[PDB]
This record gives sequence, C-alpha cells and structure tokens, in this order.
Amino acid sequence: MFLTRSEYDRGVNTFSPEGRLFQVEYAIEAIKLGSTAIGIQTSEGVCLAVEKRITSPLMEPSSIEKIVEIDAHIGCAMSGLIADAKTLIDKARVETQNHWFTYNETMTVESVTQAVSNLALQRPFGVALLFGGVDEKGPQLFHMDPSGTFVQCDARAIGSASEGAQSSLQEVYHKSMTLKEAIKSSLIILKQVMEEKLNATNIELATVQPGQNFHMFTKEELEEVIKDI
Amino acid sequence: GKLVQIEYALAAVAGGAPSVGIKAANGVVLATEKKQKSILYDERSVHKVEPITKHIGLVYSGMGPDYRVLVHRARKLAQQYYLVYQEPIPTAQLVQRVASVMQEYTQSGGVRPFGVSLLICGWNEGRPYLFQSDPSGAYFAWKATAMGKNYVNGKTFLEKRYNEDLELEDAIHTAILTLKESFEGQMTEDNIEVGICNEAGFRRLTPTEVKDYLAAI
Amino acid sequence: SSIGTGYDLSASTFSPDGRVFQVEYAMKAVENSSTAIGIRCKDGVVFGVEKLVLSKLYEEGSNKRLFNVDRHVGMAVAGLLADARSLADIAREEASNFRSNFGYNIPLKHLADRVAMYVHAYTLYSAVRPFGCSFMLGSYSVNDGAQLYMIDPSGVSYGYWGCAIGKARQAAKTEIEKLQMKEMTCRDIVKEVAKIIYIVHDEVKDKAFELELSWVGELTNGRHEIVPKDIREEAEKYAKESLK
Amino acid sequence: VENILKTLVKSCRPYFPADATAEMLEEWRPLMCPFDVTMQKAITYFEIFLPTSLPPELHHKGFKLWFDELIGLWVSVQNLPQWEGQLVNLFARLATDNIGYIDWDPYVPKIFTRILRSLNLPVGSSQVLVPRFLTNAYDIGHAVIWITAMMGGPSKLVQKHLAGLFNSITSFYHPSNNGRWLNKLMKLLQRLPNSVVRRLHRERYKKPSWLTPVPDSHKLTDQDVTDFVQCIIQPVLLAMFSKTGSLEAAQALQNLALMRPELVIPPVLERTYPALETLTEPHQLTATLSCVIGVARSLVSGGRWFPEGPTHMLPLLMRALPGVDPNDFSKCMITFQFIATFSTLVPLVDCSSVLQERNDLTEVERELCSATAEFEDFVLQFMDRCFGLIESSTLEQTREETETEKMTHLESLVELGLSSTFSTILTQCSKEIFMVALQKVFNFSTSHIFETRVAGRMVADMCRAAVKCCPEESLKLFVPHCCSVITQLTMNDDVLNDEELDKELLWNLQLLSEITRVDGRKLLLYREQLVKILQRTLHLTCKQGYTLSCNLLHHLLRSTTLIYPTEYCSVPGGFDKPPSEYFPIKDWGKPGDLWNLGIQWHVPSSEEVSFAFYLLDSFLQPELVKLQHCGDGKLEMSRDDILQSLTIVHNCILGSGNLLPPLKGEPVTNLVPSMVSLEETKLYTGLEYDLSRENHREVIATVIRKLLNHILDNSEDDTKSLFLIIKIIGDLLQFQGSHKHEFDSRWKSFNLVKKSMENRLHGKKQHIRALLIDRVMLQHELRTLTVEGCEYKKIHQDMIRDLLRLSTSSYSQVRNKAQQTFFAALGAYNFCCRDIIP
Amino acid sequence: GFDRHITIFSPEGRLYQVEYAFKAINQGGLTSVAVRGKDCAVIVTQKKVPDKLLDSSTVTHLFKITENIGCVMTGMTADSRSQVQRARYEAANWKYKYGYEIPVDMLCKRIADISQVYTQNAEMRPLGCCMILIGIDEEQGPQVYKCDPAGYYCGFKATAAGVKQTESTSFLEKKVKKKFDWTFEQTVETAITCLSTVLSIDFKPSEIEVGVVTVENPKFRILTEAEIDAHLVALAER
Amino acid sequence: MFRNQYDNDVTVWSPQGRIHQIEYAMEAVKQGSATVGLKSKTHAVLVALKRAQSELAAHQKKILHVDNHIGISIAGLTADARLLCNFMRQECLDSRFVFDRPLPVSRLVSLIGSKTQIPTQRYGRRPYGVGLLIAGYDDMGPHIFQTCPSANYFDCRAMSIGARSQSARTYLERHMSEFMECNLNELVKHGLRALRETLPAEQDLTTKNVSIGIVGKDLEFTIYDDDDVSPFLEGLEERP
Repeated sequence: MFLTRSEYDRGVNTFSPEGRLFQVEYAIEAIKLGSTAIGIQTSEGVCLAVEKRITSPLMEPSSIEKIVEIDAHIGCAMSGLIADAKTLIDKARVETQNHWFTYNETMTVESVTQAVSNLALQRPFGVALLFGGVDEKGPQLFHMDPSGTFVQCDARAIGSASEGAQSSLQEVYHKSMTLKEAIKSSLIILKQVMEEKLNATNIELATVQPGQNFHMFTKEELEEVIKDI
Repeated sequence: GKLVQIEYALAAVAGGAPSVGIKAANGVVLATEKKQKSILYDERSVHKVEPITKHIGLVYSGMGPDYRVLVHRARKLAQQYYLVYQEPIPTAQLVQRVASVMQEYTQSGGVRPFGVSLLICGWNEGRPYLFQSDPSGAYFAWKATAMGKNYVNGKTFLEKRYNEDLELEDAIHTAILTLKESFEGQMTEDNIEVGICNEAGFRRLTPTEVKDYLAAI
Repeated sequence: SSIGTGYDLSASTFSPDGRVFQVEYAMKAVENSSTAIGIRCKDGVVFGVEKLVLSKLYEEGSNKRLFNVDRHVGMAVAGLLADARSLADIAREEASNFRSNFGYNIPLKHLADRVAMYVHAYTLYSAVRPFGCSFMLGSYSVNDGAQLYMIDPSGVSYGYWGCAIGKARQAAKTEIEKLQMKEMTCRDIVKEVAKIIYIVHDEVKDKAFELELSWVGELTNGRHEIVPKDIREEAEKYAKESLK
Repeated sequence: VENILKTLVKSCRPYFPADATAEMLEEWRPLMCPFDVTMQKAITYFEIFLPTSLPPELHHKGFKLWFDELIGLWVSVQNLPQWEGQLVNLFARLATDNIGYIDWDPYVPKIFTRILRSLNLPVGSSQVLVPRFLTNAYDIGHAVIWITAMMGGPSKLVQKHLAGLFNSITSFYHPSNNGRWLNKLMKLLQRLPNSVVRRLHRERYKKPSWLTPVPDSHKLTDQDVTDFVQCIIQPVLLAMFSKTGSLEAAQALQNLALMRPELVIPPVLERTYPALETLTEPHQLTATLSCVIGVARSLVSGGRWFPEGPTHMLPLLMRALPGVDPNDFSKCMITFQFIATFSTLVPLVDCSSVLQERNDLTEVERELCSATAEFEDFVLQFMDRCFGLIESSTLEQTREETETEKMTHLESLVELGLSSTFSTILTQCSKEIFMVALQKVFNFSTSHIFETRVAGRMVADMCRAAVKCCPEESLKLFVPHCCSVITQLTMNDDVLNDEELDKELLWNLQLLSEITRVDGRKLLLYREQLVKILQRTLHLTCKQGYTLSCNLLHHLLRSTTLIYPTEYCSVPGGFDKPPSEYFPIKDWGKPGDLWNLGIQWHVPSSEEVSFAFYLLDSFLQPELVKLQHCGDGKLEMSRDDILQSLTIVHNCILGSGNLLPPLKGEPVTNLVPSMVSLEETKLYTGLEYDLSRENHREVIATVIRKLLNHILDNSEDDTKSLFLIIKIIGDLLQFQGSHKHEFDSRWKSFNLVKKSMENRLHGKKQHIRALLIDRVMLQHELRTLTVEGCEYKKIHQDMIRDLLRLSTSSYSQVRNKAQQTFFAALGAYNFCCRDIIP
Repeated sequence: GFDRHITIFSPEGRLYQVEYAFKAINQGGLTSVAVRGKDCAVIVTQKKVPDKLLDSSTVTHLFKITENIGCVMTGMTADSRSQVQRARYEAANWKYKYGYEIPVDMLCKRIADISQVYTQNAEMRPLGCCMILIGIDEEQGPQVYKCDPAGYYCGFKATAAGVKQTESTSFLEKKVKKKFDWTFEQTVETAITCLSTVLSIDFKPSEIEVGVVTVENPKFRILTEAEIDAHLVALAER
Repeated sequence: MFRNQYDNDVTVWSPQGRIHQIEYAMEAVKQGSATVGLKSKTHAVLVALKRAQSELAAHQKKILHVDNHIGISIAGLTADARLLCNFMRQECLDSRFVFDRPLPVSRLVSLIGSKTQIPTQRYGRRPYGVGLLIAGYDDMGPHIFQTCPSANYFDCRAMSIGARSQSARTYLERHMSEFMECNLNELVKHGLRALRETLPAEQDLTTKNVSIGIVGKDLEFTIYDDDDVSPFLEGLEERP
C-alpha cells in the first residue's frame, strides 16, 4: 500500500548490509507473475498443464504454446512470455542433441535443467520453467527458478497463483497417484485459479510416459479429460 | 554536456595569448605574443609558431600542450599525403584533416575537447591561404583573423587596416600593429614571434628580422 | 568532520587541498592491523610479526603474515591479508621473470621498485582501488649486505635499518631506536624482536597472538626461512621474562 | 495589470459600504450556473470582492448572507471544478478574518479529506491517475490558513484531524520515500508553523486595532500549541535529513522553537552532536547544522522552558571548527554561518573569575561562566583553521601563456563568508581576547608574502576586519610596517620605470590599501606617512601597483568623507567594560532596543574634510592639468599615461563623491510645459557641501569632454582609455558617495540575516542590535541614492550626447559599456528621452 | 558538475584537477633549485630524513635518466619514481631508434606529451610531480628544462620547484638580471645560497643533495657530502 | 536518513579504512544454512543441514564433489558456489593431467583466494557471496579449510559456517581435543551433535535434512544423503 523504500534496495550488484541482493530479489518476483503452469510427477507418468489465455477468436490457438518439447523424453511448461524463454528452450534443445552426438544417449532431465541453469547464470533471465520427462531414473519433474536454482519437485506450480495452487497440490498429491488422477487434479486446481470453465483454448495439457514420447493432448483428447471432471 | 564543453573550450582560447593572421597577395603572415613570465625563462627554447611542411605553418591561441598534440598529427597527415601523391598537401585538405581530429575529441566520451584554436597558413598553386580551426572542429577561410585575448577588438582594428591588395611586407607591419594594440608592455624581438608564408614556403622570421620590422614601426 | 563533496571517493581525483584521499584511507587500514617489525643487523635481516589468533578452532600457522617471495627475499605484511597475498604473488612473479631474463636472483631494491610501481598503478585509476596493505621486503647476499625496504599503499618504497608497520608502529619504532642493529648479529636480534613484539601487543585490546619469526642471513646462507622452533621458543622465554 | 487590480480591490474591500455584500450577491448570483463558464466568473468576483473584514455587529450584512450557499456548493461538488480553488481561497480568508464567529466543525472532516486528496499521494498497487485531479490544485498556502483559522475553541476536532493527516502521511516524509509528493508536503511543513506563530502573535503580542480581536474563548490555549508541536515534530525531524535539502525543515523548526523550545530543540541537538563526529555520513552535518541555525535564537536566550539552553552553544562551536576546510565548500559555508550566528548572539568575554568573586549565580549560569574560559581558545583555533583555508587557496597559475588574474564565484563566496564571520567574532570579542588575535593576524600577514589576486585579498580582509574592531591599536601595528616595507623597496627609483613590481611590494600595497578603510579620525594620525607612500606609488608604471595605490587613495578619501556606523556590536558600548561592572552571561541572546541602540556614527570632521580636499588637490589636480593639456595640442602623452591619469581621476571621484556637489547648469529650453511646479526633491543627507571651493566635478567634466574629443579624433583605437571615460561620465552624472549596486547587495543581505534572526511571535520589538544598525544605515543609503525630478540641464545634455558618440564608436566593447551608462542617464533627468530621440 | 572531480573544462575555461596536481607538488614540503652556468648546470634539493632508522642512501630526489642527463623530482615520491622510469625508457628507446643520445629538450617534450594525455582523459589523474632535467647539449651548451603536470615544458636560465618556488624564483631573478656568466663554483654557490635564503636553514652537508653536469665532464655526477661541505665552508667564509 | 556515501562500491574505501561492500558480502554466508566441518588424524568429515522450498521439493544440496580427494560444502549464494566449484574441478583435473598427482588442498584454497580477491579490487564487481568449507586428503593428511567472501582462507581443526553457526563453534571448540583420535563413526557423530546445536529445539536432524561427506586415507570423497545418512543418524543420542 504505502511506499516502503530503503536506501540499499535497487542497488544492482551491491550487497545490502544484511548481505542480501535486493534488486535481484525484486526482479525474480516480477518474473513469477506469468500464467499458471502445474506439473505433477507420478510413477505412471509426468503431466504438465498450462493456461493459454488467447485474446481473440481470430488468433490461431496453436500459435501460442506454453508447453514445448525439449526432446522426445523431455517437455517444458513455461509461465510468462514465450519470447523470454525462447533462448533458454533453444539452449536445452541444442544441448540434448549435442549430448546425443557426443555420447550416443538420451540426457537425463536433471542434466538438461543444469545446462539451462548454467546459461541463466552466464542476470535474472526472466522465466520460471518446469521440465518434465522420463529418464533412466524414471518419470521425473524439475523446477527452474528465475534465480536459476533447480530442484526435483513431486508436484510444482509456477505462475500468478502458484502459492495458492501449491497448497492445494500438497493436500491432493500422494506418491501412489496414477497419471489419469494427476491430470484431473491439476486441471481441477487450474480451474480454481482461472475461475473460468475449462475449454480446449483455455488449457494446454501434455504428458510424458515411460513407453511413450512427449505427447500434447489434442483438442478432442483434452475435451474428453475436461468432460470427466 | 559535449556542446557546453565546446563553449568552455572556446573560453580557454579567448583567455589565451593574442595571435594574428593576415593574408596578402604575395604571402600570409602569422604573428603571436610570447611574453615570458620571468627573466629566468629562456626565450629561444620553445616556439609558438611551428612549420607543418615546407609551405604550411600554424599558430595558436589557447592551451600549448593541447596545441602540441595537433601539430604532431598535422605533420603526420602532411607526410601521409606526400607519400601517396608525391606532392605537397593542399592547405585546405590539411585543415579539413586537422579539423576531423578535433571533432573526434568532442564526439568521444571521457575526453575533453581541445582548448586550442589553430590559425593555419599555406601556399599552394601560387595562391596564399589562411584558415582558422575551432575546438568544435569548424574551419573558416579568413583574409585576416585575430584569436585570444581582445580578439574582438583586434578583428575590428584589422577591418580598418586590411586592404584587398597588400604586399606581405605591409601585411607584417599591420599584424605587428594588431598585437601592439593589446600588448601590455614594450614589444621586443624576443616578446613577439612572427612567421611568413610566401612562394618560397613557411619560415619563422629570425629574431634579427623581427627587430628590423619592429624598428620600422 | 566529514566530506560529502566526493573528492575522497576515487583515487583518480585530487582534492582542492592537493591530496588523494583514497590512498590516505587505505593507509589507515594498515594502521588498524597487528604490528609487524623488521630489524636489519650486520649479518642479515630478521622479521617478527604478531599474528592475532581469532579462534582456537583455527590451526596454528593459519593466516600467515610472513611470506617467502624468493629464495633470498622474504616479505612481512600488515593490512588486508587478501591484498597482501596478491602483492606477494606479483613479487614472486617479478623475481621469477628477473631470474629467467637476466639469469640472476633479483636484487632487493629492484624487486622493491618493481612491486612499488605496481602498487602505485592502483593509486592512479578510477576502476582499481589502492592496495590496503604495507609490506617490508628483506634479503641478504655476500655481494649486497642485508637489505630491508618498506612499501606503503601509496607505493613509496624506502630502505630502513629498522621498520614497523601496524597499530604500534610508533611504539615499536621507539623500542627499535634504543638498539644497536648495525653492530648486533642476527641471533641476538631475534631475542630483541620478540621483546619488542611483546611490549607493543595490548592484551586487553587483543586477547591472543602468535609470534611469527623469519630470518635471512649469512647463517641461513642467504635463504629466507622461519627462525627454527627451538630458537623461537628461547626468544619467547626471554621476551616473557623481560615483560615481567 | 491583473495583479495590481486584484490587490487594489482587496485593499479597498475592508472599507467598502455595509450594504455592499447584498448588492454584490445580487449582481453575480445570476451568473452562477454550474454547467456554464460564468460560474467561474461569479466565484472569481466573489473571492476578490466579498468583504470578510466586517465588524461582528455587521456580520449579518456580509458573511452570513452567502456562507451557507457557497459552503453548500463546495461540499456538493464531488467533481473537482476550476472554481473550487477560488472557493477554498475565499473560505480561508473568511476563516482567518472571523476566527470565533464560524462553526467550522460540521465541515471539518470533508476539508481534511479534500486537502489529503489535493496532495495526490500514491497508495495501492493499481495507483491509477484520474485527469483534473492535478487541475484542482488546492493551494497549500490557503489550506494552511484555513486549518490554522479553525484551530482553537472548545472543540478539538481540527487538532485531532491534523494529527490524523500527519500520522497518515509520515512514511512519505521519510528520506528514502522521496518523490513528486515531497514538494507539497515540504510546503505544508514550512507554512503550518509560520501560520500558528502569526496567529499567536495576533492574539497575544499584537496591539489592539479596529480589526475585530480573536474571541478569548477561541484563543489558542498553551495546551493547543503543545498539541500542535507534538503532531508536526516527527515529520519535521525526518524532513531534516531529506534528499531535497532541509531548508523547509529548518524554517519549520525555527517557528516551532519559539512556541515550545523544550519539545523541539533537544531532538535536533541529539542528532547534531553525532553528525559532527561521523566520518561515514556526510549529509547529516549540513542538515543538522542548518536546523541549529534556525533554533539558535531560542537556545542561546531561552532558559524558562529550556534551562540547558546556552550550555550547548560552546561545545557545538568547537565541534564545528573542523568544518572550515578547503576540501568542502558547502560545509565551510554552513560552518561559517553557524559560527557567525552564535557569535553575534553571544558576547565573547571570559567571566570565569566572577564565579570565585561573586556567589548567588544560577547553577546554569555557573556552568556558562566556566565555559567562557574556552572562548579565547575558540577564536585562536578559528584563525588557525582560516589560515589553512587561505594557504590552500593560492591561485597557483598553471598556464605559461596567461595569468588568470580573477576570482571564481565560489572563491568570492568563501572570501565574503570568512570576512563576515571573522568580523563578527572580533566585534563580540573582549579587548583582552582581541589583542591576542591582533598579534596573530599581524604576524601571519607580515611574516609571509601572498599572491594579490586571491589569497592576498582574503588575508587583507581578515586584517581589515581586525582594524575595524579596534582601529587605534590595529592601525598602530599595521600602518608603520606596511609603509616601511614599501618605502625601503621603492628607494631605488628605477622601480617607478620597472614593469612587473616586487611581489612583496605588491602584497604590502594591497595590505596597506585594505587596512586603510576604517574611522577617518584614526587615519589622520598617520596622514603624513600615507601621503608620502601615495606620492611614490601613484606614478608607478606597472598597472598592478598603481591600481593598488589608487585603491588606497579611494579608501582614504571614502573613510574621511562618508557617514557610516562604526560599532556594529550586539550590546551597546560593550566588551571593554571594567571586569564585574558588566556581567556578559546575562546579555547572551538579548535583543537590542531601537530607542537605546546608541549607534555611533562617523560624521566627517572639519580636519578629515580638509585632508580629503588636500588629497584631491595633491593628486587629482596635477592629473587634471596634464589631461587638459593632452586634450589641447600640447603635452602629447602615451596611451598608458592617459590610462594611468584617468585611473587616478576615477578613483578620486569615487572616493570624494559625497563631498563634491552635483553638476549644475542652465536648463534645456525646449521641454514639456506644466502649470504645476516640477521641482527636484532635496534631502539633507548630512555633510553640507562647501560653496566657496570650486567644484572638482565641474572641472573633471570640462577636461573629460576635451579628452574624449581628442581620443575619438586621434587615438580612436585606445579602448582601455575610452572604458574609463565612460565610467567617469557615469560617476559625474550620478554619484553622491553611494553605489546603487552596493545598496542592493546590502539590502538582500539584510533580508537574509533578518529571516534567520527574527522572532515572529514577539514581533519587531525583539531584534538583534547589529541588524537594527544596518537598517538605519540602509535608510541613510536610501536617502542619498534616491534622486528624483532632476532638471535635464545643458551640462547633462552634453555628457549624454558624448555618451551617444561613444555608444556609436567603432569598437563594440566601447559601444556596449557606453550604452548601459547612456540608458541609466536617460531615466535620471526629467523629459531627457524626448530630446535624445532625434 | 564534476568539473572539479575530473579533468574536464570549467565554465571559466580552467581545468581545476591540474591546479590541484600543482598543489600536490608543494604537499611534499621540499624545494629544488636548478641554475644554468656558462659551462655547467647544477641542481640542489633539500633532503630530510625524518627517522634515524631510515637508511640515508635510499632517500633521494636526484636521479640519473641517462649517463649525460640527470633530474630532480619535486612532489609525490611514488609519482616521481613513475615519471623517472618513463623518462629512462624514453631515453633508451631514442638511442636505439635514432643512434644518438636524446637531447634534454626532446626528453622534456616527451614527458610533457605523456602529461597532456592525463589532462585530456578523465580516467587517469594527472601526476603531482615536477621534473627538472639538466644536461649538456653538444650544440647549445649547458641546458636546464622543467616539466609541469599541465604538460607545459620550458628551458630556463635558472628555475625552482616546491613550497618555496615563488620565493626562490624572486632571489634567482635578481642574480640573473645582474652579474655575468657564472663559473662552476659560482653556479653551485648561487643554488645553495638561494635554497639557504628561502628556508633559512644554514644547511649542514647532510641536509642538501647536489647534482652537476659540466661541459668538461658531460656525465651527471652527484657531489659527495665532503664536496658539498667544501662548497658550504667556502660560502661561510665569504 | 543515515545514508553512507562509502558503501556504494567495493572500490571505495571508507574514511575509517574499511571496505563496506566486502563486509556486507561476508554477511551473505550467514544467510545460508549451517554447515559443520571437522577432521581427525585419518579422516575429514563435512556435515550440513539442507532446507527445502516445500514438502514436495527434494531439498537443496549443500555438499558437492570437487575431486576424488576434495569435497566442499556451500553456505551463501548458490550461483557463486557453482562458479567456484567449476573452477576448483578444472584445477584438480589439470593437476592430474599435467602431474598425475592429486592437487594439494592447500594450493587449491590459495587459488580460490586469488580468484575471489580480484572482484574486491575492481569496479562493477560484487565480491563472491558464498563461504566454502573444504574437506580434503593429501600427503600432509586430512585437512578442513574455510573460505570467506573477503578472500581470506583459514586452516581449521573444525569450523561451522551459516546461520546459528556460533552454537556449533562452541561445541566444536569444547570437544576439539577428542576429535583428533576419534574413529570415523565417532567423528561424524561429533559433527552431527554440533549441527544439532544450531537447530531450534523443536526441529530435529532427519535423513531428509542431513547431508554427510567424508574423505579419508583409503576413502575417496563420498556424499551420503537420505537413507545413506541413516546408519550415522541412528547412533546419535536423543537431543539433551
């Protein structure tokens, strides 16, 4: 409400007397104000759900994609402008193929998230990314912060209402959750933040399963899932 | 601000010692005041009027260390043209090149503009040439000019004295008169430095030659 | 009082008075540091420093303020240790370059001048802050006798028969002045240096200190080395008895 | 015209007829259509014409008729219209005029909300901006009058609301939360205390008048003033450290300190002592010191509610002594203002001996007497710090081609500040403290040689200040040494011919010239020595060294020929009293009394005027005879000789302008004709001119016209001589011993000192003696400067035609200077411009 | 405005930082006098050893730029050493590039040109030092030249630097105006008398340091304390 | 209101002869969670307490591998720690390639000190905000080292860094004499006890929140996490 400014805030590369870097903290918070994205990781599969928020009927819905395929086994959900994450998504895609050429093998999600973090370190970066894929360990989900910290999350929500979604996610999530149950829960949580009827344009749903590659649900496939709710 | 820095640089030139240039049909005369502050200073050690090439010479009003940087660049530019075209550089060409260097210092950041205004005399194609270059990098062609303290008063005095057809000898006398108007004390051969440009080329008048001209006046 | 003009902010600025404040401020950092004492004897130079032990948890020999910058030359430092360690690295490099290019050990007086110029370079530019350390370089050779030089944050280097850098610089200097370094051998000097360090140290202000002693001399065959522990223990016993 | 007309109607509004309000309402009530533009015209006329200054008995005839309608429109109009600003101004005037006759409380919550809305402070994440909110612009000045007017009375609603406004916006006052809102918030902080102090003065210390008095019931109680200071003190203290600069906070503190010193002075002092000590927080020192100047009058003389009072003054002055330094100009200037303000308020005399000899002193007074012992240490230390500033202020020319020969505005300001502060310290100093100071200045100036351009001028000013405080002793040490050094150096006789004089000779000539200005009677004892020095020095060829000698002649002539006040002291006839006859601690602070000011005035004596005429005959007349010969075809002289002679004449005219009578001539025949007389005003201004002696101004005029004719005809290129002739023609036409420019600077300085040292609550009745002496001198200067109705005359016409000839000269520099003098002359003589136009 | 903080033009047209650099030369508190005689050039500077502990040999303001060229440095000592190293490098480079020893006038110009760069560029502060170079020019005889922080250089019959430079220049001007060409003994006497008069020290041999170059022996020589004493004792008996 | 003109840059020196930005950076380590490192005659052990964003989140990794014989624990900005860790790994690999010798731990800590010093003396550079506890085994023996944002490094018998580190340091100093002769199991237990002192009374050490790394004469640096920490955790007595 009322302004609460301190001399050491907004100092760029200057440590505050406490030792915190305030300008970096403010930048990271602004980055996390994008559209809500929910990822839940289950033994059966990892599911990523995002809100498209298309402005006009004329616009083609496919052109706005918040879920992208880094590789057959890895997919990324982003909150905020696609343009901000374009360089980071490209780095991950180039690294996954560069790794394949050098070692003739798939790159684990943790190694892929570390490479994107290294680019972010080499500077806030302006995006929060959820990387979900099935690797040698199994189905795995990682969260990348605008700061560049990466942690494995059983269930994570990034975006404007992430804090509320995360509390809802905590109560619903259980280790034995099936992929079909996870899809329903993430969409139910997404509906609560959106406060809008779920439709194919409103939400984009993608899943990576151990046998299957990255799959983005088609309009008909999403419609069946939303109707069951 | 770069433009304000140029105005401030012009002020330093105005505070500088008076210098006079007169262009006559057979030659250009460049004259400057060189009053040593003390009897201790050696008059012959440093020269305000310097040759750039056989036919080109320059004088300045303003900061002397800044003037030296320009004279080295001007001498280099003259040599670079001579190597490529095997002919003495046209004076107008040299002034354009010298002006560009001054513009570079004003445009760049972290460097102050030069505080010296240059009067350049040259003889090419049997025609006398006199030019003035500003810290801004602007150059103008002048039949007669005065720079430094009391430049405005000196320029008006030049207007009455200057005649379109004048011999160099007469031009030297009026140039000395212009310096005399703003000279605080007695003028002596050591006190004033005079340089003449003619078909022969730029030469600094020897103190003995200056003494003769002063006696006539 | 305090100056808000901003003349004191950079070492690329001169105050209207004519002084570069940043070099003066850096010297104050050396003054707020444990005293380091160097005394030059006919045989050679002995350096003694009081190294405050901040914590019992730290191992002995941590945060050494005595460094070997060459086989024949050793350095005693005061002020910020990290800056002093950086200066030691430059001094070792200059000595290595001199040996490779000219084929002989760098003469102390030339090492001091080369290092002093590097410290001076920091004092003239906006981007780099002046060094916050002052050091004494000491060496001995048959051709050139014991040499002691002190370089300040400004970069002025002079040769001293006796020198002190730190909080008790004046107190140490007065104690060194009442001595006959020119006619005294190095072994006698070590006992005196320990005595001077004990007197300068303030127990109430600084709870604990470890005396670090190094010498380069005819006895060490022109090699900078820590004074042997047995000799150091004897000197400490003499110093403690003298303080009583 | 609009502003003059608005003030004229406002001036006649108190004296308008009783039934005027009803007729005014009938005239502009039809125009009041809210949609139409005529509503603004109707409100504008109502603000300018409706009379609020009507007696309480005739209130029904005026304010009662329209208050309900206009106030009702103001509450009803939620959109902010242009007229609302005019309407709020009218309400504020009505509230201040009728303090206890209007209820105000029903509308108080709405007014405070609208004023809070006016500040346009940002609140909330959205922070959307609505157009026309800026346009309403409730003025802070009128709003402050409205809030102060409704304050007081049985109801405390206004005070509670004011606390609420201050409590709501406190975060904005914090230095870190700076922004666009600060300008209005700072204005509120400065204006509100000033309004309250003015209201209390009207209620308590103002003489009764026809204007209705505040009702006793609605008069502000002591508790009401206590509540107001408590509400505004916390915002003011944050504003002291504001990035904007703290001028608004210092003014607010000055007014608050008069109302309640105990509540406001200690929090500022708690910050000031650390600010002096801190090395890492520079901004605090300037802000705290400026606030201490504001509360200075209250702390030194206020003991009833602030018993510690003056005890803090001596430690603060010593702590501020490191503040004078070459490195920081702003700290040096604020320190100089601090040292001067306290020094003028406090007699600097030691009374430590009194404690032992006499008991019955108050406990605070006993501490004050013990503190007085350190006063001598403070003055000597101030001189030591000042000597360092002068030593590091050397010009040090770095250009081989030219010498700067000039003072930058920043160095001029430090010289002015050092001279003023040193003069105040010495004037308040006891003679015993002064004598140790005199030796210190004499030794420093005598021991070293200084560059005349900058450092030498500062040393001379310190020496000149010492001479003024006690002239007989100071001149006795300074005049012989300077004269002896000059005579020994000039004995060669080739010195006169030499160009570039000995630096020691140049310094001693500057020192002798500056020390010369002082009471004329004191100069007479050394009259013979001064004339001998002038005779050798005036004709020195070097331009510097004849200028310094000419300055000596001007100062000597000015000192003996002008009326000026010598003492300039805080206590009349004080500081030389026998010990125990007068007790200084009682006179700390203490305003001077106009009736008992006892100003000592130097009026030119017969001996002084005779010496001035002898000097004019000895130097001006020989130059005049040579100049007359040069105007004729005789005694051809060099351009340098003409310039030297013109310098001698110009300095003589300036020095003796008061003595020389105004130019007189037959009036120009053709002029506008008036049946009524058109006579120039005559003011005595002291002195009385000598009719028998020939007027030098007339002889200068004839030679100057002849020289001008010769110079333009022959040496038209002599610009330096022509500039001097223009100055001489201006002095001949309009100089009576006072310079208009000098008066303007002194008037501005008087206003600047007055603001800091004025107690609004007690009024002009309490004012410092030094400022009062300055105001009397300003009145004398006003009389000499004001000349009106002067006849054009033939002599003036010829000089103006000569100015026009110079104004059309070949050299632009001569033309510019002549034109400024030409424009000045045209205004002085009646109907002069019409004659000049052809 | 940063006009005072960095070397950029002021409204008056003056660069304050160069003026502040001139103040730095006086901050050292030492004065140097150089006089040019008919056959020789001499430099005298006051040497003060504050502590008995300091080795006297190490503290010097007189340096050898080249075999025939020597200099006196007045000002910040570390800045002085920096200029001395630059001058020595420039002299060696000139002999390598052109095959003849650098003239003293040319060396003063090179150092002065480096000094101008500092005045033009904001990042580097001007060096607060004065260099007085003495050498014998084969063509023009003994030469004394002085370099300034402003980048100005000039040849002088006699010159002074330091706290007493203004007073020293005044004493030197009177002797130069009168008198005649001076012999080596007279030139050394003039410098010692000038420094003694301004500082009122009655210098013992240890207090003053003297450097000399002669037409007969062009190489720069620093006089030993005994040689300085011989000049001092001769001055006392006069 | 109390603004300091000298704290803006690492280059500026205060009139009191202190560089404020370096001191502010030194405080950054205290922001990070507590880490305890102690050594015996044959083994060096680092024990650290990790913290997690949420119950679902895995927990941040305090301990990292630098070489077979060298391991480090990070307190303070993680990004700075990753830059330092990458530098340390390159130096160690270079030493094995050029000399086929494990890089002595003392030489590595000196190189970190040199790298950290350059940001302190140069404009527009923030000093590193990470404090590192380094555990290594070399010919000299097991070594524990502490690095600071100031660029100073310390050889420590035992050290604790991070929030509430002082409580651990008081335990480490009290029982330091016992540490030299302790067996690996006892040495790890002592480190867990010191870390326990930092923990608030309500919170207790768990397999999820504790990370242990041990290097020894015959043991390459090994990081024990989750179930691996359970054998060490079971032995520890209940909180006093």
